[PDB]
Amino acid sequence: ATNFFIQPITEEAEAYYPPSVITNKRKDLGVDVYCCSDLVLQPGLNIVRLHIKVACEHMGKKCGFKIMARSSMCTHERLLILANGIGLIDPGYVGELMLKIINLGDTPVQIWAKECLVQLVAQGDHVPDHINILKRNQIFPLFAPTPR
Amino acid sequence: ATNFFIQPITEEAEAYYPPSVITNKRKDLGVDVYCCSDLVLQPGLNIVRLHIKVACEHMGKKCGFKIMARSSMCTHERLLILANGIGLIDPGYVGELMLKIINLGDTPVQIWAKECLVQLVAQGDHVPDHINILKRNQIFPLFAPTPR
Amino acid sequence: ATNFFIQPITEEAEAYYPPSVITNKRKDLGVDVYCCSDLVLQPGLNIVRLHIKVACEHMGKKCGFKIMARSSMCTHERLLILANGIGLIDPGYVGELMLKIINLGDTPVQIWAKECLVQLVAQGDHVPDHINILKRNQIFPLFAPTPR
Repeated sequence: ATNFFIQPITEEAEAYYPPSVITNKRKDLGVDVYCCSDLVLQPGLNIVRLHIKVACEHMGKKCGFKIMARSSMCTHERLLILANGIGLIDPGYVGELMLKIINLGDTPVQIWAKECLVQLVAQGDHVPDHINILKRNQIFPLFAPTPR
Repeated sequence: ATNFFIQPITEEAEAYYPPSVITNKRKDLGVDVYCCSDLVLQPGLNIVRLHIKVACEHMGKKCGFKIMARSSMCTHERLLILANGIGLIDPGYVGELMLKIINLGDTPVQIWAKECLVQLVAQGDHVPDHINILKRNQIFPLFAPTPR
Repeated sequence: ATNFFIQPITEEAEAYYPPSVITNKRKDLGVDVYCCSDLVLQPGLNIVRLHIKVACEHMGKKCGFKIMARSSMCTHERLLILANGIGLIDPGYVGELMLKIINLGDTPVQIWAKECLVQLVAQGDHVPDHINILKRNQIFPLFAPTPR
């Protein structure tokens, strides 16, 4: 099976990520993740913190996953693109998820909290089976760094 | 096996999509789709209609597919990019395919009909086996909406 | 298994690609490739030659692979993006690898040799097992063109 594990880092993110074990019944390939804070995107590159730690497992083994823009991220009011096309995250990374978002416009752009700009897709485009939202400071073995 | 199903919506698109069952002998991963109309791309975001309905099947089950730019889309004469890197389409969608194309230049850009700017790639990068072009108003069960 | 094969074309690229058979022990999905020459990226589209020939094999059969930007390519000092989101290369191509890189800034950008801007990922996001660096003018059967 293919399972995702998301743990909020800040207490602000915990309001959007309450603990549960969602079964992905409707076969949605992507896992939407929230902007847990209001943010102003200046023209050019922006580093957007997602306030979450993510691990994805395939066949009982930790695997990589992809960060992809949602159709909602780019509109006529805000020309936003992911800087690196799609973000690849290796299974060894156990830190906070960060986005590189380019504001192609010439004026600052405001994004509001609860807005989902990106989605997480597992390596090989495997549809997830469960999406576990772990509580804030649960010590999870998949989030322990393992220098190779 | 992996099979694609394309049905033109307009009669203008039918000239470019005549009915047949192509066997993908040459293992081409992508399925080119035409701009069935001349269009002017203003600077910034553009919504480009593709005048087709698409379904993709893997192992007898409906799956998702990806919209990806072709190497031909961006040239020195026209700075065009897909707005969301690559477009993900869930298997439940049975509507017309739409592109979000960003014109990064400062002057309008003209695209002519028959030009193929994007290609369709199945979930998991599975090379297709057949590419079925269904006639305009054939009622196909894979194009019937099924609210989940 | 999944194996990559890289052969430098120029003698300048050979300094960065010395011959060996690396076993991908640390399960890195991507294969970093170097800019083997200093280059100036003008605003707009740039054609960047990588001075390498690449073949990727999956289950003893030649397959396609994807060119993806690294997190290092886009920074606050240089707004660079791959023009076509991610580059798809069909298994039939046996020529030199070329990048379409868009400089979104208004002033030229300098990239230095040994800098890795992109990475190669196999079709289906299969983690490689070996990364073979073939010497400059070894005649390899996977690099012989086979018109289909």
